[PDB]
Amino acid sequence: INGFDLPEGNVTQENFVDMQQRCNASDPAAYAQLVFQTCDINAFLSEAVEGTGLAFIVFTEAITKMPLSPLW
Amino acid sequence: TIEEQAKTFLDKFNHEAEDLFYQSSLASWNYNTNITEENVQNMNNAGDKWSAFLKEQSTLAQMYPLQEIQNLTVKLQLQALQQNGSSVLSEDKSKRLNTILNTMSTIYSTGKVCNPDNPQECLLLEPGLNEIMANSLDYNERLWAWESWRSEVGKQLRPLYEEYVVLKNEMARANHYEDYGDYWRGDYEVNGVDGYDYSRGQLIEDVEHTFEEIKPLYEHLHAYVRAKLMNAYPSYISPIGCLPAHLLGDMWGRFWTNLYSLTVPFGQKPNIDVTDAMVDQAWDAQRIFKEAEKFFVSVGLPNMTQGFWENSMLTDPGNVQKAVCHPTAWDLGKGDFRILMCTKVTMDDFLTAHHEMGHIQYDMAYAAQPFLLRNGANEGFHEAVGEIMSLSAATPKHLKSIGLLSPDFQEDNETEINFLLKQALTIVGTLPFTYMLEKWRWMVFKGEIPKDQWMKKWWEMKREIVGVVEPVPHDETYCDPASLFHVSNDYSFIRYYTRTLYQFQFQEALCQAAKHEGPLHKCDISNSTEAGQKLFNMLRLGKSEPWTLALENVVGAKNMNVRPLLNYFEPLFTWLKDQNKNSFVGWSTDWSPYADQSIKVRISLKSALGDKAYEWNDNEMYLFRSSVAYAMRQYFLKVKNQMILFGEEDVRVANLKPRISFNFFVTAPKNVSDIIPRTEVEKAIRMSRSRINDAFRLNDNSLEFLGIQPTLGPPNQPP
Amino acid sequence: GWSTDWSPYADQSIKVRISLKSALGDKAYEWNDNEMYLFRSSVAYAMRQYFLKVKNQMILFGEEDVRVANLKPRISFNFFVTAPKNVSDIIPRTEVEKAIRMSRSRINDAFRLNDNSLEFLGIQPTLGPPNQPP
Amino acid sequence: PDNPQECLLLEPGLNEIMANSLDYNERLWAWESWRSEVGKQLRPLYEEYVVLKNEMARANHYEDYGD
Ligand SMILES: *[C@@H]1O[C@H](CO)[C@@H](O[C@@H]2O[C@H](CO)[C@@H](O)[C@H](O)[C@H]2NC(C)=O)[C@H](O)[C@H]1NC(C)=O
Ligand SMILES: *[C@@H]1O[C@H](CO)[C@@H](O[C@@H]2O[C@H](CO)[C@@H](O)[C@H](O)[C@H]2NC(C)=O)[C@H](O)[C@H]1NC(C)=O
Ligand SMILES: *[C@@H]1O[C@H](CO)[C@@H](O[C@@H]2O[C@H](CO)[C@@H](O)[C@H](O)[C@H]2NC(C)=O)[C@H](O)[C@H]1NC(C)=O
Ligand SMILES: *[C@@H]1O[C@H](CO)[C@@H](O[C@@H]2O[C@H](CO)[C@@H](O)[C@H](O)[C@H]2NC(C)=O)[C@H](O)[C@H]1NC(C)=O
Ligand SMILES: *[C@@H]1O[C@H](CO)[C@@H](O[C@@H]2O[C@H](CO)[C@@H](O)[C@H](O)[C@H]2NC(C)=O)[C@H](O)[C@H]1NC(C)=O
Ligand SMILES: *[C@@H]1O[C@H](CO)[C@@H](O[C@@H]2O[C@H](CO)[C@@H](O)[C@H](O)[C@H]2NC(C)=O)[C@H](O)[C@H]1NC(C)=O
Repeated sequence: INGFDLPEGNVTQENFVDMQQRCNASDPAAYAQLVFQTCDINAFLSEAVEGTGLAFIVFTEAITKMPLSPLW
Repeated sequence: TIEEQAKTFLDKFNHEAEDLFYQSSLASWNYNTNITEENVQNMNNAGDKWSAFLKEQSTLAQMYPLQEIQNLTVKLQLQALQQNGSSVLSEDKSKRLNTILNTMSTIYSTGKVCNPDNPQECLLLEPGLNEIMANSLDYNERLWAWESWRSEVGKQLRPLYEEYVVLKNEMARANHYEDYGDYWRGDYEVNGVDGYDYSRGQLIEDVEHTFEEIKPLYEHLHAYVRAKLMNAYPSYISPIGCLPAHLLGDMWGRFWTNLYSLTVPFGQKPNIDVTDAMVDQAWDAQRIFKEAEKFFVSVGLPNMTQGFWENSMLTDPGNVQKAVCHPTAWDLGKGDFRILMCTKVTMDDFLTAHHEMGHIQYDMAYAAQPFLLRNGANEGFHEAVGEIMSLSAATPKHLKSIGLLSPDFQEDNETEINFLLKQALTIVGTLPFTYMLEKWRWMVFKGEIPKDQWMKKWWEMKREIVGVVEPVPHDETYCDPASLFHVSNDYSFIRYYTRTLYQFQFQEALCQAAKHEGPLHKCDISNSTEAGQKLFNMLRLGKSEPWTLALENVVGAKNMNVRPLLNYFEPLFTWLKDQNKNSFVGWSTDWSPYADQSIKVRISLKSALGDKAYEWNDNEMYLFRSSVAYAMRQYFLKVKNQMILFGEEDVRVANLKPRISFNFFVTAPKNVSDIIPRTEVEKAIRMSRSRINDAFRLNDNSLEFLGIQPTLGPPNQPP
Repeated sequence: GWSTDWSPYADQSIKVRISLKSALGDKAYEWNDNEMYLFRSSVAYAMRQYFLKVKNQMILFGEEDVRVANLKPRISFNFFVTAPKNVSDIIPRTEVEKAIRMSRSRINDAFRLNDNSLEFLGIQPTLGPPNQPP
Repeated sequence: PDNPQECLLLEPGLNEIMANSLDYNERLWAWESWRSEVGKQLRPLYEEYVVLKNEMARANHYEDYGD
């Protein structure tokens, strides 16, 4: 959206790939400048750690993104 | 048949039109050579008799068949008279269109601007603004004149232009044409000759093709001019960018002719100037015309009519009698031929005398044709003949042959290069301008450009085709193209392209038929009756046969060509390619004069508010400009201890996108040349960002300034 | 005789009362002519929005069409609105009341004010929905 | 405002409207417009004028310029 000043809410988790292709077609040079990150849930799922890391690095951070955070 | 009855009426109509036309021309002649309210009505009533006669005779021609007519001789005359014209419009609509045209002409003629500091003295375009746009070397004065004329006159002329295009399109559609652009291009249309046909659409393509052969030489001229202008205005022009539009020697950039003092290849030595030599010879109007007549008759063309020599207006009356000194040619008819122009003692007077004599000789060479057939092949031949005559009459060997310019004088190439570049700055610097303006008008009439993207497309085409960038961003409140004479006053502009190509085609053909050996630009025509005969062949044709045929009668080619023009400047082209060996030949359509002090803004309404988020219209842009003006006012009051009245008109916005993103900069209240540096605008936004944010219900992440990041977040909860 | 309170424009004026110390208490900004400029721009925005979204007309009101009188240290004053290029055209109060009602959430947020702090005498706030136990 | 090309000066045009016009709108336009243009131009010059004239009168054994 920033790279091609597209209207916010037009690109979505579903039409992202097609919009990406259209934008590259419209301006390959500008698109070439754009840098994207690989989005794979398996990657974050594989981030599962054993030992204190699972609680102090994985459970403590999931709790901060939860309402009534301190209680939990 | 019918064809018989058609020619019957046409022959009668020819007699009925010729006599009354002569009376009208005689009356107009008298008034133009006698500014007396009394004769003003005299020519008027005659012109009125000429106009009513017109309408009635067309009504008479209506019943006469068109396609049924086979004899193209008569068919052409009928088609010329068959034009229903604007009358196709409703009465109320006709009155509305007439008042719109009058209003636009009056706004252009009587509009005026004046200084922000002394608003008592106001300058009109004709004298004050034009002089600034030609003589001044000051960036601030030129920017003020350019922007102020655009603001006042274009903002007045925009809605009239919208109504004008709607009404003219309606009339053209009701008159069995596609659009108004089609009506204008219908002048070139030729049909029913089976081999010399020329469709109205085809012309567009041809024009485009021709421009493909100009881009190269012109880009080199542009690059050369850019380097010179960079010296005339250091720290204002990017060597890889377009030329600012207010530095091109006049108001619009139609001609670069006023850059010569600053773009002279060899300023060391001046060009040929015999005005003094003419004064030493004490040559007078009669002489200039007589020596001119010698050159014109020197090639077997008829001698100038004695009538002209008896009833002409060569010298300024200056005897309680006042006449417009503008050079012209009157073809009253039945052997009555005249030329009216004030005669000084100058080279330009000599060349204008040759130009007008070429005009009148062309006009009188085909007096045998009917009254409706007594015109040029199209809108480019008439001026092309005069242009080639003047060009042939200005050769240095011609000056050597008329008694001055003593033979013990050698002409070097440096002065020749100077002359070639002076010619280039007028001839080649206008072709992109003409092409782009006619392209924009054609696409505006065609409906290709919506009514909310006229200025966007205007400036996009101007950056892309001409390589000229606006110094201040213009929104759709403006009508910059309507600020020209030809646009507001409803005049066609493609004549200046075809005329420029036809003149050079004719010059090359005739000067080749004159058995030259040297370069084209140094060649002459005199003593070449063969060249004169070829020209005369098309001259006498008038509009009796197709223009494509008439052009072939001289150049041997049915269509227009850029090659002859490119050859006329091969010398300068080589020199320019050498001079631009280091210089970046070309331009980039992203650099703007104001782009180095702009701030970009990105707004995310759907994130901060999610649901129940307001729509973003021009009223939100008004509020945003007011907020930025408030911010700048507060910064200047609370830090610099100065009270400055910034407004929403000082906040200039460009490049608006659906992302709700755009650029802006700020100027001083009554000074478009004063731009507040970004650093001060960043400091002002830093000071007032909380108020600017809470005015829009956004909080420092849905309203970002791309250069300004928040830093004050210090927490002290757990001590 | 004559009375020195009647004005030709006093019928179509709206009074405004602003309480900065009540709303913000500490760290409350000072009120200068730049805040008056912002207030005139906000009222012009409000009138523009009302005329665009209801009457289907586009009118270019500015801060020069919002005429202000009787400025007091109470932060009180009277204002009226005129047509852009016509000083003889005065927008009747009813239209100005409707415009302020439409854009009051925005005008208040532009001044960190809350309807109680920013009072348009003659225009009463009527948006208070109460509900806790369904 | 409808036509910016025809501009009136005080003596020839504005005075005639003020002397004869019975139109409320025309008279209000003439009155306000003359006030806006000419008075907004004439204010700061009047401030500097009063300061200088007061200084000159004070330096001439007079209290103020009114004196
Ligand atoms: C179309 O009509 C014109 C006018 O009648 C014809 O021109 C005539 O041509 C003949 C032959 O050259 C001359 O004798 C006449 O004097 C011409 N008349 C005029 C008024 O000029 C023309 O020839 C016709 N064309 C065709 C194809 O029939
Ligand atoms: C201009 O007016 C003339 C005269 O009314 C129109 O001529 C008519 O044209 C149509 C279409 O060819 C014919 O059916 C009629 O018989 C013509 N009338 C006459 C009197 O000859 C002409 O069409 C009008 N032009 C336009 C485009 O409106
Ligand atoms: C065209 O030819 C004529 C005739 O030769 C040239 O006229 C002569 O010009 C030379 C150079 O000026 C004079 O010395 C002769 O005395 C002229 N004599 C005659 C008979 O005219 C004329 O100059 C030629 N055209 C040009 C432009 O050079
Ligand atoms: C006219 O011709 C002369 C001779 O060719 C040109 O002089 C040359 O200029 C270039 C550039 O400075 C030098 O590299 C050459 O060595 C020069 N040649 C000689 C023989 O001196 C001159 O530049 C030309 N003038 C124009 C207007 O192009
Ligand atoms: C408008 O602003 C510009 C830019 O500040 C002024 O141009 C400057 O004018 C001063 C005084 O003549 C010069 O010393 C500067 O060198 C100029 N620089 C630039 C960037 O133009 C311009 O004079 C101002 N115009 C008015 C009427 O005040
Ligand atoms: C400016 O506004 C005034 C006030 O509305 C207009 O004056 C009225 O105009 C209408 C329409 O011509 C008349 O019917 C009224 O009798 C006028 N009197 C009033 C109400 O003052 C004025 O015409 C407007 N003119 C411009 C330039 O917009």
